[PDB]
Amino acid sequence: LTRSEAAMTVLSGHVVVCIFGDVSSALIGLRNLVMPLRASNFHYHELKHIVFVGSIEYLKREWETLHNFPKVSILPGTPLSRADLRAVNINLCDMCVILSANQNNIDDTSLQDKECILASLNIKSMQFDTTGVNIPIITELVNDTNVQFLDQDDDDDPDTELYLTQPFACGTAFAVSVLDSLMSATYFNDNILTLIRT
Amino acid sequence: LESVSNFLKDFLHKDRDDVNVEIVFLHNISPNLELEALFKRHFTQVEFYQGSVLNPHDLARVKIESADACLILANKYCADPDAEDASNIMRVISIKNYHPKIRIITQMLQYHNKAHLLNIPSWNWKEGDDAICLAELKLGFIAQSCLAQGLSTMLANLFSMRSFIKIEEDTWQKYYLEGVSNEMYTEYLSSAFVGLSFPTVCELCFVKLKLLMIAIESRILINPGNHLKIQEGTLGFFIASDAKEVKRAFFYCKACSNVKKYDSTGMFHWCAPKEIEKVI
Amino acid sequence: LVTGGATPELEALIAEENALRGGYSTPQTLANRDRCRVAQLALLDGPFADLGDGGCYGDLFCKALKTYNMLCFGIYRLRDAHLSTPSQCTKRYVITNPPYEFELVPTDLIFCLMQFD
Ligand SMILES: [Ca+2]
Ligand SMILES: [Ca+2]
Ligand SMILES: [Mg+2]
Repeated sequence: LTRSEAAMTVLSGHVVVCIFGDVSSALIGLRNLVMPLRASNFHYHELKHIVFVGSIEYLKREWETLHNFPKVSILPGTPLSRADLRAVNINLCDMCVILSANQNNIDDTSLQDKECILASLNIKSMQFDTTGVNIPIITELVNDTNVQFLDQDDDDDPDTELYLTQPFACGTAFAVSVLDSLMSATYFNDNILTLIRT
Repeated sequence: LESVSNFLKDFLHKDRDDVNVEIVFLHNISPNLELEALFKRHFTQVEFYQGSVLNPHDLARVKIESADACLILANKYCADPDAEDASNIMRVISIKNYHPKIRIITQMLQYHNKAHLLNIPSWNWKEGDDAICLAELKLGFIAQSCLAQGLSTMLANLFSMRSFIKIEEDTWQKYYLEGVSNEMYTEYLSSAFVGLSFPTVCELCFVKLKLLMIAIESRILINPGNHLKIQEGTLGFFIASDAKEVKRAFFYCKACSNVKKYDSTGMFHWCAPKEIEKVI
Repeated sequence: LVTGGATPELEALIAEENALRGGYSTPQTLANRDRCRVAQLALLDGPFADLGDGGCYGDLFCKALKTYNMLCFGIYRLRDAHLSTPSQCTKRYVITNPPYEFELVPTDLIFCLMQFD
């Protein structure tokens, strides 16, 4: 797509995916996110549309595994562009998903989730003819201590565990560090990994 | 050492009035012996506490919930302007997250990063959040030197606090320093000047009070016409030697056609988007 | 003063769309042009030129303000103009907010804010 066709194509109940890709960034593997939405125990009229916003270079470095799926679209823009997020009907989606690929290349532990946090704040600071705070949003963070910047009404404490933090308790944030108990669970009960996988 | 030394020279200058605002520094590096000596030379006005601005515990330690404002200095000579802007953005995010209602003054190297920052939900420019963009202000000052050469020097010298310096030699430097001794101030002006024209109060203030007015508080009006009458309770953007002189402005009572030519706001010229090869 | 106006409307537009968008002419657009513009003017010709050698800056400030709604915050004076001997140097320097008693020389330029027509 581009600005024109994105704005005139009415979208509602869709999934908006915000990608901070780069030509040197690692491959996220968006196949694994698309396939559960595309599963066949949903009727075809019930399939939520998917649109990806991000660097066109990174989209043409991953599209080679996403061309057999329906209801998908690309918009070659910036996840932080207010014009793009307005053109994509962000206020009418069933989810916005924010992912970053530049997480391992840099080693600062401060700027790893800066783009995701800024995008989340920009989406929550939007005025619609309702505010942007009620939008359904999920973001993936590399550092668990960065979850304190996602919300402002909640009380922040570095000692507080991620599972106990308000944005995680609400399903607004997700980090790969919560999966570490799957080693122990899998070992004790060999069927649990397949029950979860299915 | 140089950043704090320059900041304290301008904040604590004798040409301001008798302000007793305490300065509290928050930094995660232990100060070297020359910074500790600089803080000892300011022992009653400066306190330092070692911590990270990203830590809510440190923010509570420096009592940022009751501070009048938070100032965020930037590394202008950094190797990576993008990295510096990102770090400053993170600092602003942390401070606003701890306390949304804190006045934040920060330096921003670029203008797109400034646009990125102003989307913060707690970022309120009306309440007093000022992002001093260095590239923007310097390019604006260079452009004003294209309308009148020397105006970048004229503007820059109005902010830096400077005392009068005088020497016996008849040199261009004496006159230049005498001119440099004046800063731009702001204060409320006497009921004895309400009901008069702006040119009239300017020719009155000029040498009788020894004060020059550039503007007044339809709010911010640069050099008003002769048709504008001074509102009761207004403030004047004086240029003066110091703050204790502009007190006179208060303390006086007769002590003698479909063409799109412009932008959407009607403030800049505009044209359709030209191709790059057309203008090469 | 420095960017030639950036009112809250323009700061919203550049935050939402990140380009200047062209507008059709309106009466409010033609009213928004009235704001002063910074200028230099010469002291060798025009109505101010009777302030030749030995004139007072206070006289110039007063007549400019009284008659042209115009006032000056400084003189862009030639570096060597305070010397007795003629020099080929054309370099000037900014004198800010000088006294009413301050002395003019005929080769000078004046910083001022001027009206719109
Ligand atoms: Ca928080
Ligand atoms: Ca001064
Ligand atoms: Mg003390």
